[PDB]
Amino acid sequence: KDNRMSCTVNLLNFYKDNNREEMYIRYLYKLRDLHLDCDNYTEAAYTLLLHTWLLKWSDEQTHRQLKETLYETIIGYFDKGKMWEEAISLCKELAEQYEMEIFDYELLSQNLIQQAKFYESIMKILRPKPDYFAVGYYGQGFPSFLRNKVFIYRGKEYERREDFQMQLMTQFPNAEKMNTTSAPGDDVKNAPGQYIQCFTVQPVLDEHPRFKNKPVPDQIINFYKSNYVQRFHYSRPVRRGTVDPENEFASMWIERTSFVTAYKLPGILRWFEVVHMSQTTISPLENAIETMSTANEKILMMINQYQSDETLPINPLSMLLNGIVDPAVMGGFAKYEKAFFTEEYVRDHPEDQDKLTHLKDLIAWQIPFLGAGIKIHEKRVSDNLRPFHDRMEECFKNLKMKVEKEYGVR
Amino acid sequence: FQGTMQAIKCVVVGDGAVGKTCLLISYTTNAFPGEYIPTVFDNYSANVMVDGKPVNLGLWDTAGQEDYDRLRPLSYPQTDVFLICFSLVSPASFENVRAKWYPEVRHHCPNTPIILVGTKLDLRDDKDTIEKLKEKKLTPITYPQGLAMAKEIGAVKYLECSALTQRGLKTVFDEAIRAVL
Repeated sequence: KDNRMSCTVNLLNFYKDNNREEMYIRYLYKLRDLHLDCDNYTEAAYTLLLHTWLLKWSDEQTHRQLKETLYETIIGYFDKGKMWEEAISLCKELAEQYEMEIFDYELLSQNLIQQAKFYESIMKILRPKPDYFAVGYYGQGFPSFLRNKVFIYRGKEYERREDFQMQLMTQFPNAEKMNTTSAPGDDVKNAPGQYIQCFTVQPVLDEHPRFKNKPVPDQIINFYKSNYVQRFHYSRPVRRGTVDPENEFASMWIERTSFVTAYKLPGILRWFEVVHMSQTTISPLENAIETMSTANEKILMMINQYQSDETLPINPLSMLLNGIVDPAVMGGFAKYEKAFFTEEYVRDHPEDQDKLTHLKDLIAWQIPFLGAGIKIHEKRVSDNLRPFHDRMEECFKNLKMKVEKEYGVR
Repeated sequence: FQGTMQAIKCVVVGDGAVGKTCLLISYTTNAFPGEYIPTVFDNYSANVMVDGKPVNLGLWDTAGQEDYDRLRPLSYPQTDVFLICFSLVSPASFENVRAKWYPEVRHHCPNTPIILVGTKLDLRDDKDTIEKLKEKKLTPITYPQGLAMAKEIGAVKYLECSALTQRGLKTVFDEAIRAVL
């Protein structure tokens, strides 16, 4: 019941504005029960947090016991939610009270064990990355709380846009699904019918200062890339002109849109309205660079997952390495060399000189990682794929070689 | 608890003109139908759930070029399922399914399942496309023809999709996985 929830939250907000604590609390619960019908644990947990924001650790069931009973239940929700770091953070508050305010060590030991479980899970139980979907409601046909507005929706586990948009169209059967992701004109905005834009957007890692300069393990940093996020990207490729049948990359630019929601996700709802939108354009060069970095980040991340666990199937490793070592179908970075390393490209742009060196570094950077990963593959490859591994090495050797000369060993 | 996600290796074959790469990128990145961004690298992977089972799907983009006839089957071993694709608007690529791809696959992996895929399902109704084909005295492949071809080669499923409209795409990959489970 998105409408009911939106309604409940609209009610709930008003009550906050006009100090009606009794009413506000009644609505928190109404809202919580709704999430539970849907199995939205994490959003249920965040909503209860609105109650405890009102409570305090005092003896005035008194406040401390109530806040305590509440924290327990919330922590329970986050556990189902698999927001272990959120759970841990509530455990610490409780533990402080147990340790320093009421000296309940028995309950404290229980709390610590609960934290040991969450810390362990963070590292050992992989959680599926959720997807974010932007929806725009652009008809004049829409009610005033949806009208010409963009919302970001947090995907359920393994929920894919095809599945989501289907339910959405079900909700509105006269709405037409737009065929552009491009910001609509005022011609559509002031129309009588309902038009719906829907696409997947990319979350942006919010900056946390805990991890600001320290070396944090992928395992615990990746989680923040897709959760606790307030900023999102959509990238679209636009060709500018002088297209080459050989390498599309030279002429490919990206238009990138940014959406900022008013609140982080996850929170009290599965969606928050976009409050700011920005667009920036990235040049084929800048694009090549992101592409190179992603590729190196992935290889490094993979070699690390494999250095750790040895019960990991190798297929996912073969695949990644080979597709980068011997990119038969798509270009390879030769396309990037052919596209930007001409004497001519440099002459036209002198600004990019700082960038070109950066692009060059990634290529030199690639080889070590590749070989590193190849070493692993060698050790643990089933014998029916030995021939396959042997070729992959030859290309790599070949590759190591041409690259080392052109670019110094790194 | 529960071990590791089932890793499924799926190998995609077909002519260069089939545009099989566009299928893999669109599905893996869950891209908008109109716009997807190419990369300079060959393989695509997705973590997906089918029939309540979560798996790590690896999509191998093989090279159609003939130069690779020696090199391409090296990665054939260990495959869980094969995706064979042809353009619905290229009877040549269709004929190559029977002529070259099926034989090659079957030669190398006798018991690995096969899914037949018909690409460019959106062009099969494009007027300009129909006209050019006629001038060459050719017509697009029809549903009944693709199915017969599948039956012939012993493919588990025959499916038609369009990377551009995205319609019928998800199904190809769902079904690829049902074939392995």
